[PDB]
Amino acid sequence: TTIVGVKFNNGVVIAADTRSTQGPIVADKNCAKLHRISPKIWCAGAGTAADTEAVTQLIGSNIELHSLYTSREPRVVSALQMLKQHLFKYQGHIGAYLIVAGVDPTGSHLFSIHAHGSTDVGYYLSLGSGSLAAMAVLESHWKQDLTKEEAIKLASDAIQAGIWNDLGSGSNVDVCVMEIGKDAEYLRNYLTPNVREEKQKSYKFPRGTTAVLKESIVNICDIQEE
Amino acid sequence: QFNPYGDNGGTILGIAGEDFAVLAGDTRNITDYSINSRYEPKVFDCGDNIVMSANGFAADGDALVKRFKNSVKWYHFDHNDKKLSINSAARNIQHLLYGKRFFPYYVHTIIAGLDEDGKGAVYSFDPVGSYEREQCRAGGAAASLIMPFLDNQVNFKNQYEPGTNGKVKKPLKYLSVEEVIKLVRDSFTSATERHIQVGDGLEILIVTKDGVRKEFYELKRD
Amino acid sequence: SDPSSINGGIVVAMTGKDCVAIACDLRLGSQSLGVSNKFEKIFHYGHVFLGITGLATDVTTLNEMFRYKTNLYKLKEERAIEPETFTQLVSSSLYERRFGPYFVGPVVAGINSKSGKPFIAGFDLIGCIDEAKDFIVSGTASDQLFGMCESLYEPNLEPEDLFETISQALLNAADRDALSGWGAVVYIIKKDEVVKRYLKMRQD
Amino acid sequence: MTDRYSFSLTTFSPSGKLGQIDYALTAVKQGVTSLGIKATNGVVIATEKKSSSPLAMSETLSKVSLLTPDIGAVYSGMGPDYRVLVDKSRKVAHTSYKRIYGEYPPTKLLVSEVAKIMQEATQSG
Amino acid sequence: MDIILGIRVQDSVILASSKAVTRGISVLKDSDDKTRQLSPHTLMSFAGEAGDTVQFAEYIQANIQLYSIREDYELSPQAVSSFVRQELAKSIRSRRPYQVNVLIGGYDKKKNKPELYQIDYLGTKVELPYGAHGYSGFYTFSLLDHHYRPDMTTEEGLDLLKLCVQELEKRMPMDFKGVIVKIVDKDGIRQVDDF
Amino acid sequence: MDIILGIRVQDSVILASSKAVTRGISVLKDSDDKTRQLSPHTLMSFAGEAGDTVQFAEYIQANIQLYSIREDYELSPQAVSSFVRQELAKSIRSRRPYQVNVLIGGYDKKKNKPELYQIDYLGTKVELPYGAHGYSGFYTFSLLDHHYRPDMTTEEGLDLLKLCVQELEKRMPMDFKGVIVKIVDKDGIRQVDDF
Amino acid sequence: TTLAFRFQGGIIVAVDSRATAGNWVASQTVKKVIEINPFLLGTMAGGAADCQFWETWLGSQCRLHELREKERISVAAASKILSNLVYQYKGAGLSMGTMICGYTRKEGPTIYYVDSDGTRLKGDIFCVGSGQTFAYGVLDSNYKWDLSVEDALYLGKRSILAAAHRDAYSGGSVNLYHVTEDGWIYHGNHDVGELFWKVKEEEGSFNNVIG
Amino acid sequence: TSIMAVTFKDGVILGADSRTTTGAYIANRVTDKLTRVHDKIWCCRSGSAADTQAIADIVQYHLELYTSQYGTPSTETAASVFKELCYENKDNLTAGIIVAGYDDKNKGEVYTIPLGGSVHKLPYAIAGSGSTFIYGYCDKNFRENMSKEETVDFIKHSLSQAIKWDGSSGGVIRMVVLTAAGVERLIFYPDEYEQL
Amino acid sequence: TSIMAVTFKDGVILGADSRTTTGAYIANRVTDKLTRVHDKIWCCRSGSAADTQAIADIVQYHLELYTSQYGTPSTETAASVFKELCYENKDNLTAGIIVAGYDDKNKGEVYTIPLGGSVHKLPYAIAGSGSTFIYGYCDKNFRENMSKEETVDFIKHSLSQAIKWDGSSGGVIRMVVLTAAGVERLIFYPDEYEQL
Amino acid sequence: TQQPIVTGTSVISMKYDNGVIIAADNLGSYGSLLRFNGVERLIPVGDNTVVGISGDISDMQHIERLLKDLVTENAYDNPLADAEEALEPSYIFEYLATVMYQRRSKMNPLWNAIIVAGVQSNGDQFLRYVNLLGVTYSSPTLATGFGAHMANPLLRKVVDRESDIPKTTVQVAEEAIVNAMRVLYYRDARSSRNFSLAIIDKNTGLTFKKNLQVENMKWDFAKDIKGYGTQKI
Ligand SMILES: [Mg+2]
Ligand SMILES: [Mg+2]
Ligand SMILES: [Mg+2]
Ligand SMILES: [Mg+2]
Ligand SMILES: [Mg+2]
Repeated sequence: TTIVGVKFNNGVVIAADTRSTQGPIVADKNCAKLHRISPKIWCAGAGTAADTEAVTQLIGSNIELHSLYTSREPRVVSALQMLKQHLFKYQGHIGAYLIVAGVDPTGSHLFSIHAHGSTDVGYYLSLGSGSLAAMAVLESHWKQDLTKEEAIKLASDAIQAGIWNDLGSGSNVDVCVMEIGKDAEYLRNYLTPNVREEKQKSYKFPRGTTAVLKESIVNICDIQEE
Repeated sequence: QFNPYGDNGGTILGIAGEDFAVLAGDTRNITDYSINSRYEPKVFDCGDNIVMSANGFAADGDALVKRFKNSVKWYHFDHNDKKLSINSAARNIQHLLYGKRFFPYYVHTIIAGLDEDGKGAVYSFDPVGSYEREQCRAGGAAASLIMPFLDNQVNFKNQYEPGTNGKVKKPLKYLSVEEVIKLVRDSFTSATERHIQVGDGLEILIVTKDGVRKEFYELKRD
Repeated sequence: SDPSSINGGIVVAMTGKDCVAIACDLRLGSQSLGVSNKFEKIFHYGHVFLGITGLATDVTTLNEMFRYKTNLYKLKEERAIEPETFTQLVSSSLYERRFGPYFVGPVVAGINSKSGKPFIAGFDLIGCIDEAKDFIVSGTASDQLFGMCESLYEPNLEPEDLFETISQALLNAADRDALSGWGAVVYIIKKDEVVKRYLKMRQD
Repeated sequence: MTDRYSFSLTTFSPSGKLGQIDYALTAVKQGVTSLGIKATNGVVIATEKKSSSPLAMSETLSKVSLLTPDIGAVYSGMGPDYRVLVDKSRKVAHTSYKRIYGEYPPTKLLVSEVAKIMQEATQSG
Repeated sequence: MDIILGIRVQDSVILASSKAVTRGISVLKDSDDKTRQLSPHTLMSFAGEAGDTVQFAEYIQANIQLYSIREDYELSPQAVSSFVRQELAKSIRSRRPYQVNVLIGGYDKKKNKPELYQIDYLGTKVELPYGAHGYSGFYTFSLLDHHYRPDMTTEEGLDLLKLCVQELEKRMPMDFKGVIVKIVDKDGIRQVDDF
Repeated sequence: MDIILGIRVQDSVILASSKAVTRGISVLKDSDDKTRQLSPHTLMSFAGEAGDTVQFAEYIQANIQLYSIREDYELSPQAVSSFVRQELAKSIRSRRPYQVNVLIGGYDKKKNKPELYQIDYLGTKVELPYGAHGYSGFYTFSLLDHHYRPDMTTEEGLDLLKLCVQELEKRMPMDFKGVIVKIVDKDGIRQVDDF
Repeated sequence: TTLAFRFQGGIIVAVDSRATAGNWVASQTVKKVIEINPFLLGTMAGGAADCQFWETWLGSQCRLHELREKERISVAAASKILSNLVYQYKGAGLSMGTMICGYTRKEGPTIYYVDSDGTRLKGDIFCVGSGQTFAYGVLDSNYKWDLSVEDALYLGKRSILAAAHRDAYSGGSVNLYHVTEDGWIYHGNHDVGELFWKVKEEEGSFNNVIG
Repeated sequence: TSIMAVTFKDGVILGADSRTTTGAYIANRVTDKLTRVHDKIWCCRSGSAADTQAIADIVQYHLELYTSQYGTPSTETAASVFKELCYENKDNLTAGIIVAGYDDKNKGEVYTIPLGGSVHKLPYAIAGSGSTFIYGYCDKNFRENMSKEETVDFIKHSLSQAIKWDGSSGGVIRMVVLTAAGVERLIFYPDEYEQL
Repeated sequence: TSIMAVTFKDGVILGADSRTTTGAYIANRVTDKLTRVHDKIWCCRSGSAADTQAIADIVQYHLELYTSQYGTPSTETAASVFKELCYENKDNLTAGIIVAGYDDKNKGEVYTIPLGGSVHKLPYAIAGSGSTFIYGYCDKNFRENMSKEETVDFIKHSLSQAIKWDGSSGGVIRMVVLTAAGVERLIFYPDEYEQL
Repeated sequence: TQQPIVTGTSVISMKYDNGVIIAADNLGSYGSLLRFNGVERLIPVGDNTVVGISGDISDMQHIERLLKDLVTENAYDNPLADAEEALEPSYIFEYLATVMYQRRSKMNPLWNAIIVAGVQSNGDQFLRYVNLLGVTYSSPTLATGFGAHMANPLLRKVVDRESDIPKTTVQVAEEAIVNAMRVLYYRDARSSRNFSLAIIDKNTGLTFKKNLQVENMKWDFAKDIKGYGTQKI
């Protein structure tokens, strides 16, 4: 997994690769790792995948209830504070490692959070097995006062470094852009540098190839009338 | 504590045809989640129309191949330039491997060539030297992804003649070198998609009575 | 010792044109010992199909649990649960046992009765949803299944071509796994008919 | 302390009336009028914002409330009782449905949960 | 304890259970009956950890007898076996699990069929024509796979059983001191007292 | 392996040894002879670790046969037992020790007496009227302590032995498949082929 | 699963053909009978390499014996050369369970079970491997000294089939051999998949299995 | 980690490096280890980042609630709340905290709370892995009642040496000055402090 | 243990504390850790007392035999013999040795040989458990080409701080001065160095 | 079997159109203590080869003495020692690889990772890696330790495959290498600012640069970073 977050002029961008693995095996070639805590607060997770999803949904749910209760749009510091207190309580047993990015009435924000419950602030971050490849790129090209276009470019280049150099990362680049005073734009499959080449041969079988003992119609309907 | 072994990934595939043999392997070399090299050749021409690959721990693999090539050279010196037949090479490699029975070469070895009647031959070895002649053998990381495919598409296992519903097996037709290469490439393309240690390049060595030819193909690099 | 490979077994699901298939072996063993050749690992709740591999006691327990929950769902909602909704229910139910989990690899297959879209999904033992379009695999021969499926699969197969593809994927995968085989079932699922076929295979 | 009112405060009278429920309905009768109309392609709900004093900023008092993105509520009777029911209704839409099924509940089922909460206040201690 | 076998023939279920009880170094008993009658047409044999086997079996028996009195009705073997399975599945995630394996042989008076259920300590349930627990299946299943027919008589079932016990007595290292055999059919439960 | 017993009566030594050979899960053999003739009037039975038992016994036999040829003389049972003890004492501080326990039954033609020596794998030697190795003594010694007399006949010795083997067959958990019995007296060594 | 038994007509040797690494079936076409020479057979169980390497080495020692002594080596002596060799390595981690099978003038048909912990046993029936208990059941209840060569071959084939069916780690195909005084005779490779259905129909066994 | 706090004539100054490591990887090179628990009561954190952030947030909560009820808390009081958390949860925490604050009655004060949850009032304190290398330097160069500029130099020179020798310490040197005048943040970059 | 060696204009000076401990017990409070391997080649020892005494005695033997055959050995040569012993026997030794010597061509030289048996030529070196606390101090206060008296003070002040903080270090401060003039032993007592 | 005591971190290298570049910092760490600051870890062998070594420093000094003895021995009875029979990079590498694998096979490794950089007689670039296990491989870019994770990704953007080598100049290559050394200084806790760099060119020969420093460091943004989440002042 490679995930990055990059602050720019008037907002923040996050990106992720799309390979999910089971050990050394690729289970899903086009996983969507960019999750929504709230409309303008997005995050991406490394570590135990069920924990990152579960913890995202739980805090996303409580954030929505909080927002309804207070009649205010959700803040990134609230997502952060609730995540870290939940994770700290479980002493690292919930293996959630997240980059959290968003905009709110207070401004644009970028945070990382570690499974034991520590958090960090920054202008650019990376996470996952490809985090060192990505950070090499971010440390080479990042500057103060990036434009939106430069930030999307930098973030996706950082993911590409993970895709090509980290075996844990692969396939496509997903991006989400959160500019102040605008809707967040989720760019699914923003880059597509890994189409499977056409195979040499069709493996479609002649019908009747497979040996069969019994056929029956399965009753998927409920109890019939009359 | 010092671990004298490592794992360098890689996958290899040997198929024996009627009058040819192919030995293929990806060219990627890895440790853990890093790529060491996108092109580090793994299948070698060992002389006397024999090709060899020793997959797993690369230091042991290189040591073995390098000892075997040496054994071919000394066979020539000691036996008046007599050509080393594939069966004799196989037996010799067993002794190289078993000589380190209590500190094994951590590799899965495959050799390919022609037997003494000009028929294609593939031999497969375990790390400590048990071996057998086989028609078809994948080795290394993606072996478990590739073998069942080959069972189905070379030996036609579980394929019956349409209309006979399970009474007549699909007959084992004889494969050309062009057909075998297609299966090899599709095998490595699938393995590349589904196994993180397989990619970058495919290098195939084809053995015939005319000698050893080399083919190379790009694989996805992620 | 490893609970998810004591009993053995495999499940695979695939999407085609206006259809889905889900298949499983029939073996139940205690390690090397084959115990039963009639242990079906695919269950259905209305028109949603659930395959479960792993520890057999948990396979049984989870089927009984989802039958329970989908029955109460139906009484309250006054309609059968859909594949997307069921998938979330499976995920929730598994994660609720985060620190004492069921040792299973579930697979969901079905067609949304409103939109007509074919749907499949897979999970790890702790609820993480794998939502591939093409195919989902699970069990002790999952590596072999990924191999077969990756090479044999192409998109938009008609129901009776999909049958041959998934059958061959399961059969040849099972034959390279000691703890899988001893028979097999294949469900072909369309929007209004579902057909179930038992396959003939080697019994070793 | 400890709540030592563990007995019902609503009980059947000799004629079969549940006094407290009738009296609750009487409080609703005094309430400001609210209504709803169902159309083929939508529903409308409306009420009067009767402000207590002109110094009150009446937009800060919401009589019509979002419960889920597709469900809304209006009331007649005691405003404070309504406000806490809305808080509970929003929460139960999540705890007993969205966290289980990954989607918001259908209208009738959320109504069913709100109704259950109100029923329990009619029998609990 | 050790060996428990079951076989379902045409019209009855036969359960065979070893008699030995061993406390480490000595054989304490050579006449132990490793079974409980759960209802007039349902029998359960059991094997596993000392103490837990009998505690579990008697607890199940008490519950089925209670159901029978409350409803004035005998539960089907299938229903009894599902109840037993749930209890073992419940126990495997307990503080200290019942380590007990069982066979349930019953005659279903409604369907007029004998039924044999095999349940291990994890709560793994299977309905079988013949079954065993532990190492017993390793020695006997190849004989049963060979000779078994679904239409056998009770006597043919017993003869196939003698052949199974003889193979166990030949190849098993432990002396289990023979078996007690019981038959479950439409008339209830009886013991075969010469084996 | 498992049970080896010995008893010295008036004019002979009787050695009884179990027949079973077990490789973990299966009984591979039920007719194994766990003994070697070291000389015409000396017999050694043995039990312990697989492979080592027979290797040790045959090595001892080879050495005694060599001595017999070199000197044209048969070593006394006492001398043979001391040689055997030294070899086992030597082995216990080796790189990989012989884990082998033995009984040596011999008739001394010079003193006209039967003699029984018990030697364990450490090289612990004792001359006894009756002896055993492993757990065999735990079941049999109380019977031998009760009934044994130094003036018993060979037949009385065999009857006391039957009583010992019967107690073992009752209380021991392992099925050792009966015993092979051999008698050592002034006329040499013979096997009792009905026990 | 491997077995060998003595009978009136010599020795039957029957083996399955599966090799596994964990749950992964590495091969369905392994040769578990190693042809030591034209008169001697050895079976492969435990370590494949250990069995292969040392039993072909055994063939070399047998050949040298017959050059130096101008006489066929006895099965007793051949088995003891192997058992003494593996005993030298005891503790080092050799893994081997084998039947050394032969038929000579002086001995008749003879089988020795040889083991990596140094055990050497002469016997009439042996069964070794992960499915050994299943093979023993069929074998014990049908064995007779007076079996015809044809029925002996079948019994051996049927015993391996029983193991291949029940034991997860046994299967593939059955290899058969008949050992006579004039040498061993190969009796073919028999796919267990095809064999199982054929035996089910003709014999009426495996009623539990739907076919 | 290299952290320190030094009392001087007008109050107290806290100092820290900005490096946090995961093994040999620098996970963050611009960390802020100087945290506010009240207007003029700050702390430096060392040990588990999760533990010290959790503790700091809880103390900030306690002091905010203290302030609401009883007015401005003393530095001693802040240290006592830290201590309570560190001492009662010593089995589950890896926290080394220095508490520094300014009063008008008491002036600058420094309390160190090491691993076991003991408390020690000191004229100055040093902690973190990098502190081991400057015990000699700090002992020889610290005087009481230094000026603001002398104190800034003492801290800069001290942490410069800690950073030089300790691989776990590095980045920028951050400082927080606490006086009657208010609260001043300082930052010093590698090119300044490396060549001292 | 606290040991150091410092080159200055006229040669080199070695310094050491005098404490050796068995756990918390001071087994010897007046140890001599400065050992002669040749007339003007000395070493300071740290690590296992058995190992470093054994090594030192073997090196003294090699250099005595070197001298007999080839004349006076260089300081580099002495360090090379130490290195050979420490490197080839790294599995069985726990030795940290500083080698200091005086030549007329080369003047004062200092070589440190840490645990693994590597060699490093330095203007000055510090080692032993107590050395950790004076890395900052020594780095800030060492100059090249100091006088004898400045060097004696530098060593005295340095080891004074090491002794103050390290429980394993203590007792008297011993020094050995190596110049063209000859060999001078110095000793400084607690009452002198404690109040620096 | 041992454990490394005094260690050196990354060595990084790449091929360009006429030669190879290799670089390594001047630090010798003692665990987390940055003990020794003037350690040279690039050792030139003759005028056509540079061997860069990471890992255990005592073992590096031993390898250093083996290479220096190689040159001595090759010149014995060799009138063409400074011409056709001089040491090639390929000879020096194979010798080291032989020693490394032998040592691991005696369960007594030289605890190092080694990159041999040079130019062969025929002008061909030589770049190959060997480590404590005896594992060897070649690539247009090579790096050890941390460098493998952070430098390779950057260097591979310049030279991604064999065909990129003729297109890459010594100036683009050197600048990529120097940038990678800056990134490692930012992100590796066992790195130092000071480093050595060596260029072996088939025309200009061996250039060996000592006492280079990482420069143009971006730290300014640090001033705006406050707290770890909610904090303000
Ligand atoms: Mg990748
Ligand atoms: Mg099988
Ligand atoms: Mg004794
Ligand atoms: Mg021999
Ligand atoms: Mg002291």
